[PDB]
This record gives sequence, C-alpha cells and structure tokens, in this order.
Amino acid sequence: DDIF
Amino acid sequence: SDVELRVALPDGTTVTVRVKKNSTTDQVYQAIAAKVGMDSTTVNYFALFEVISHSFVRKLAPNEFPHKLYIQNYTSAVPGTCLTIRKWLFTTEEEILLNDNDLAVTYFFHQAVDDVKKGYIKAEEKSYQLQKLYEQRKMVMYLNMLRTCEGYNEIIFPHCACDSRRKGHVITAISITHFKLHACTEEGQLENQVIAFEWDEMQRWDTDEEGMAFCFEYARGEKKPRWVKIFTPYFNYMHECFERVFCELKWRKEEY
Repeated sequence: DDIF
Repeated sequence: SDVELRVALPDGTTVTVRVKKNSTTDQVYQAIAAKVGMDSTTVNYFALFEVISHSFVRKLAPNEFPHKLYIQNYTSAVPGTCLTIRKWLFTTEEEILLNDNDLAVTYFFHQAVDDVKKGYIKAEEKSYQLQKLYEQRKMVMYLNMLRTCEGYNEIIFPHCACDSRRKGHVITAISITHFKLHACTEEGQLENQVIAFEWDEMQRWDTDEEGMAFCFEYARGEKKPRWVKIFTPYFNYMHECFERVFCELKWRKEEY
C-alpha cells in the first residue's frame, strides 16, 4: 500500500 | 463603486490601490504592478498571495475577488493586510537574467531574506557569509549565493493527510527539479523519510473539490500508474503549481  | 485595497510588498512596505469592488485577482494584480513601477518583463515574475499563517501564503486563483478576502481578514489592528505580492517562479536561471533590473532585484532580495529567516532556504552553513553581504546591501551577490542553497524557489505546503500513508502526514515540496513528499507525524513533526517524484514520472493530476484533495497519478520504474491523494485545503494552489512547473519545463532555455 504505503509509498512510505 | 471603487474601493480601497492595501497590499504588502516584499520590501516590507504596502501599497494602496483604488479598484472596482468586483475586480478579480489579475485585475488587482495589474493595478498594483503599474503602481509600483513593474515593466512588461518584470510583471510576469510576481503574483498576488493571501497570508494564511506565519509560515504559509497561498496563491490567489484567477476567479477570486481580492477585495472580498481583504475585508474578510481586516481589523483595526492587524499589521497591514492579508494580501501580499510575492515572486511566482520556479526556474532560478530566469531570475538571474534580471540581475540588472533594480526593482526585480530589490523584491527578490527582500523576499529571500525573509525566506531565510523563516527556514525555507537552508542557508545555515554559509549564514555568516550571507549576513555580511546582507549588511553591505550587496543584493545581487547575496542572491547569486543564495540561489545555490537547498530550498530556493521551492513551495512548501502545510502538513496534511495522505491516502498513501497508513498513519501520519506529509509535507509536500514543489520545485522545478522534482515533487517531494516529506513524512511527518499528525502533529507536523518531521519523521525522516522523503519521496522524490520526477516530473517526467507524472502522468496526470487533478483536484477533488468535494473531497478537498489534490490528486496525482505517477508511473515509477516499471509498475502500473497509481493515484495518490493529498488531502490539503490548498488543492487549487497545488494544482496551479503543477501547471506552472510543466510550463517552465517546456520553455527551459538552458542545459544547466
């Protein structure tokens, strides 16, 4: 999910 | 009807203009530019902004009425006005071409000094050498040095939620070189991670008025294009920044  | 408008200028002074009540931002802007003596070249380098907070000013969109914003934020006290003239330019070489225009240099210089004070331009390691150029009012030399620092001609937005983070916020930073998201807490304390999207990776972008979001779809490395939603109240300003960056990129006239 998260690009971070 | 004709009403009064006060606008702050980069050198810390203000100008007062008479304008029609229902003037839009570009009409007010042209009235101001004529009054302060901008010429046909220099006028393209500045724009009208609203002071949101001590650390953020937002560009007025073309369909706004600056008199409305002025009256709405007006008090008998208030140090001046919420309208201000600021530089609107991402490519630093274009402003180097203006080192021989006294008005431009003065405005560029005063805004840069304030942008150093506020932390936007990371000039700490040469703080002393800039300070002595500042003291001697060597404006072009000060700017020529400062333009080589991190954060020159970068727009920093207040921290806000992002649909591509499970917990925490992002601070977005827009410059000619790339679009950067800095991770931070829901309070705005910088974590320590930074994503840097190249403008070439940008596929499309858009706003969501209902959802109060700015959206961009990027294609990285080899994966499928993906949409990221930034929940900022300044989605129209962010959208204007994208439009402006691609315009400056197309007309880039320098290899360096």
